[PDB]
Amino acid sequence: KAHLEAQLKRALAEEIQALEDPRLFLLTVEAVRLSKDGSVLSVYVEAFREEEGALRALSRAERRLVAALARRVRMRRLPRLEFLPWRASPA
Repeated sequence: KAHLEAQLKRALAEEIQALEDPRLFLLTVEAVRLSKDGSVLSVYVEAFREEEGALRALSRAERRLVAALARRVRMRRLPRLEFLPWRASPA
């Protein structure tokens, strides 16, 4: 039932920017994977240009981002979130 990775992909995409960093621009969500126990999520973020602030700032802003997911999805237990470099998949 860890396909609500689909709901997190939908909702986390919109919450993006929140993130306003001119050196990285728009932060895109390429994919989301959620563990079988619905406890952890991995967010494969997509961007045109890497910037330090939008890398590490995503991890600093994780608690706030989870709070926004909570509100958007109305889950009892929001998965812990980690951000992974977009792609680096060919595009």
